[PDB]
Amino acid sequence: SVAHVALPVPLPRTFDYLLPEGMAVKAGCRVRVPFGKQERIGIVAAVSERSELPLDELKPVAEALDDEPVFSTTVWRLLMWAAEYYHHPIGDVLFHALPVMLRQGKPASATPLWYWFATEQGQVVDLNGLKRSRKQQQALAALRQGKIWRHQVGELEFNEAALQALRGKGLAELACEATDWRSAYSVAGERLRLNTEQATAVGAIHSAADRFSAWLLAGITGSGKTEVYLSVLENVLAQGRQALVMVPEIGLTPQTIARFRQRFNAPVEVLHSGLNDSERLSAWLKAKNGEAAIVIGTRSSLFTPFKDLGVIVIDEEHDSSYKQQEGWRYHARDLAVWRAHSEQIPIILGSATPALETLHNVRQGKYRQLTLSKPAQQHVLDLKGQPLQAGLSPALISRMRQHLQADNQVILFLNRRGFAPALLCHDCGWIAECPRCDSYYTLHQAQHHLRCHHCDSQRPIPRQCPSCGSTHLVPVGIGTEQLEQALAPLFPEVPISRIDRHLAAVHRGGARILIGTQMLAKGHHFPDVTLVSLLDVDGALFSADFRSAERFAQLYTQVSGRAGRAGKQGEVILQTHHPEHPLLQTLLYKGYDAFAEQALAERQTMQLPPWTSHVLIRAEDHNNQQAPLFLQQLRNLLQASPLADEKLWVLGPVPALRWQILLQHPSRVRLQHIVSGTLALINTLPEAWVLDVDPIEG
Ligand SMILES: Nc1ncnc2c1ncn2[C@@H]1O[C@H](COP(=O)(O)OP(=O)(O)O)[C@@H](O)[C@H]1O
Ligand SMILES: [Zn+2]
Ligand SMILES: [Zn+2]
Repeated sequence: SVAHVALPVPLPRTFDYLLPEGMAVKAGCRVRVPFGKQERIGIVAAVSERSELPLDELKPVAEALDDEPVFSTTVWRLLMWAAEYYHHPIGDVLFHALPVMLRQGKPASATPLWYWFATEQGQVVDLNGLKRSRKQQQALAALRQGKIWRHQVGELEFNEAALQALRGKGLAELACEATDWRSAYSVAGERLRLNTEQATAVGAIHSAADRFSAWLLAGITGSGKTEVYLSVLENVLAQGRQALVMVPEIGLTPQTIARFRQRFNAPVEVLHSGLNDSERLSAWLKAKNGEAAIVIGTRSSLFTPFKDLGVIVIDEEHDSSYKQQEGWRYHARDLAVWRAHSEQIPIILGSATPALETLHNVRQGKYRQLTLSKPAQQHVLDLKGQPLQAGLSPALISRMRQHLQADNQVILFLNRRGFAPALLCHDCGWIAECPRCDSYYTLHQAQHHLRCHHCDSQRPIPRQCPSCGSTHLVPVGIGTEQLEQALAPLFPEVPISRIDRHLAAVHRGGARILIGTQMLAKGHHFPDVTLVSLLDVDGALFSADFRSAERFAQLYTQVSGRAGRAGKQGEVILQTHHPEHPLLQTLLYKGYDAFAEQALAERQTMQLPPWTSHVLIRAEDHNNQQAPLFLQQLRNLLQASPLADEKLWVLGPVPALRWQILLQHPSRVRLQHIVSGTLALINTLPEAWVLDVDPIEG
């Protein structure tokens, strides 16, 4: 009688409509409803016999677009929970989970694809006639060889006009075409690749395959993590169940795709960024109907429906790209784990450098670890008192030339762009710390001051180091200053190129300097690189962002096993003003896992994630000012709201690395409800504003 309908609007509620008699429609189905004078597509959240709004103002539902729900029960429950946890409007959440074509109210069914083909006559006709009809002979000559899809005519030189003219002469016609892989699926033969550790990992996952279990597959690069994924998948597909494989945004390489395609005598569906809406819907349907054995995709592939999902694999579990930074700011990994729990299936998280969140979860009961085991010389250069050219010390340049004149490649790594730096003395290594809290000052040269972020303290930029008297105070964490402009005159006629995602000149080998700011794609290798230098180690060690050391440790550990693998002797050089920094020392001589153990214990002392939960609230006001006051009002509304516990820790209005406030709490659930209540009632009108649960900051 009454349908509670969700719309793709920035409002956290459902609009009511009347259900005319005869119109069958459950929750999870799409509807066409009136909205003002115009018309809108919506989703039925709930169907009640009851009454909610003024009954007379209730307009009826214009059309029921789906007979059956477009989300499954567990996926539906997942999205309901995600909306509650991320505090994002239920309508936007639900519509974001659907393909574009289904958002627009089109049928949830596979569109037929049509082709032109040469008729019986067109195959034999004297090619002496069309020799005066312009494009039609070219159109038919192509048709002689094979069919031509309609969505490909635009890539050719003859058009639909040339083809429809052949149609009228009876020489071309239009037709379209109509699938069970489980029968005739060969589990492959005993072929016996797996080693001891690999087989144990496969066995352990197999022995618990009929329930939920979150596994961390922790192994260094080359240990054969992918090989375990492939074997696990074989078992799952042997049960006639489907699989989802998630990779980072840059992970869908032709080599990776070919690897999966060749291993499985079963359909593999790849959700890459080049697909159009039809192709995406087609893939969505193939998965929903159980026709796709394996789906490979990136962050959004999490929302794909499955007739019978049997396993989830997330490769490069630590990658940032699993966190959506625009609109609905969900984390694909967490939601995937949630999805695995509700469906009661295994999820396998794979990384050579697992997130601290993940290692914490393993240390506690949450995840189970399966480990895989099975040279590169490293130098630490002291920048203190060194005359730099392009941020490069004499010692590094000396090593660089010895690699370049040997006709080899060199990679330099930097700290992206836009990040706000710390300030230190180039001569004695003094760092600007806040006097109140032991926290590094963030340098704001555009604002002419140093600002604390753990507390809120103002201090002007010193002209000289107060410790040693030197004027050579430098900003650390700046690499956007077009390094090539200084590298070209330092390295004459040597080609300079950027890695960050035509550039097949890298595969040519020879003397070359490569510049990167982010971690490299899986399988994507640089065999001609024999020297890797990590510039601005200080930017990572003295950042206001508490996760910078983690990201650096990951970057360092990745690139530590890519300096010309097996073939040539690789060299890793790090430049820093503090060579004997304890954290850095642990990383360099003990490895990532030991860094992680120490970093994790320091997170506990400082009461930081993953030991606590975080929620950010950002604001962007043109007014540069007043906006902090809006957050000041929101701070006070957050104070006395039921649930104080003298555990809730709120950072007052502090500018970002744009303004923000920070909420911290030992309990994830409690912090959710504190935000739930404070957002339920909002007092002053918002003109300035986003909400970020579990922020990765970067
Ligand atoms: N046991 C193996 N079988 C096949 N290929 C392997 C094996 N070990 C390593 N490789 C190759 O080395 C690269 C990285 O190893 P991979 O098996 O993907 O493990 P990981 O996922 O830990 O990097 C891949 O490109 C892969 O082709
Ligand atoms: Zn401070
Ligand atoms: Zn000094």
